[PDB]
Amino acid sequence: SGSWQTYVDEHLMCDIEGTGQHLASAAIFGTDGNVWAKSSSFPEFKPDEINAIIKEFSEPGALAPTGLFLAGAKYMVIQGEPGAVIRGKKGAGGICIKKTGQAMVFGIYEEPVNPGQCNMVVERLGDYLVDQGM
Amino acid sequence: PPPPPPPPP
Repeated sequence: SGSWQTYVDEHLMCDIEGTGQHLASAAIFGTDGNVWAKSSSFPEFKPDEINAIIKEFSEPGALAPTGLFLAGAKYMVIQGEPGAVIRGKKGAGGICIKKTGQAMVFGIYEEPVNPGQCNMVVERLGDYLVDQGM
Repeated sequence: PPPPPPPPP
């Protein structure tokens, strides 16, 4: 009801701006890579996939040549913001990951959702957490 | 994890 799981279910996985569309899945992780909550649909990620993401936030652009993997699926890395946002694309779907002071906020989308909407959902939550000192 | 802060609007 006020839990991390509620944050994911009600603030990441909500109907996007009344359009009738949703993210396919979402999660909130610590910057250390432990999951705080995820959606029932969030992919079966592996520990080294999460470490590579943590590395990409420390060494911007490391993944650009070879890709971002999550549950064995490859996303092509597109323009993000060093140490703060990682974006990726896979077909007409994608992924967006926003790092805060303490957390990383993941969003995964599939057509017809646009990358801008995923970015907007994940960044709105990420920015709120930063305001609460997280 | 830290405790969730109050959820936003």
